[PDB]
Amino acid sequence: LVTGGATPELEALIAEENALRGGYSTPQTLANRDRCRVAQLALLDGPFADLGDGGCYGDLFCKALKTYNMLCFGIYRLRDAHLSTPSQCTKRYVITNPPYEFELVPTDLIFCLMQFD
Amino acid sequence: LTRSEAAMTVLSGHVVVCIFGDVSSALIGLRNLVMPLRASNFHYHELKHIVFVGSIEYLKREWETLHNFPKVSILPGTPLSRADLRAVNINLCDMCVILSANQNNIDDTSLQDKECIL
Repeated sequence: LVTGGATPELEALIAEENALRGGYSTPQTLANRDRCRVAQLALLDGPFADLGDGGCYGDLFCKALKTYNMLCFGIYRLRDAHLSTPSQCTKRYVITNPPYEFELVPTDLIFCLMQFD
Repeated sequence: LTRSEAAMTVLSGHVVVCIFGDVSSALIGLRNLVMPLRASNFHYHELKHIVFVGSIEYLKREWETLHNFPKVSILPGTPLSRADLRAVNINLCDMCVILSANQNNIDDTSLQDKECIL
């Protein structure tokens, strides 16, 4: 998840020469790119904006998974979003695997796994 | 011999001496190894080529004693690097001698042959 899909064959190729060697593109080589990446998506301007205003997190998860094959596993939420008074602190904290009934706010980020396009 | 020209040169039935040495490392007497290999009772066609794989900074300290021998080559590199070993035709050599040229290492005794074992 964290290194970028390091593979034993790539390990051996590095170990042989202690460097990365360039390679001409081939269909099997170009098919190695099709793997997920970690990203953060905003709920302000997007297809999921309708779910931003008080919608359930589970609905967002299911919709993203069905439509874009996008796996959402966490919420990056403003620290003072729960407070009634407005604040200038832009610090956000992490919520891991929110339940189905969790309520979203428009000022949230979603941890997602994006399929290559 | 750089990697490319060492690969271009063909080495068969030779001797590869892999040494782990630095500028401040103790001087093992490499003449005591090459000299018995050039003993004048071997015909000149029977002499074995000797290629030293190691730091050139270390081998500069001993070339003043090794420069008077017929066929000696040096490949600046590391004995633990497979690129140099493949460039020097390690699979075609008559002998590979892995020397602990950094014998002056003072540590736990068992961790004194770590480089040779690796």
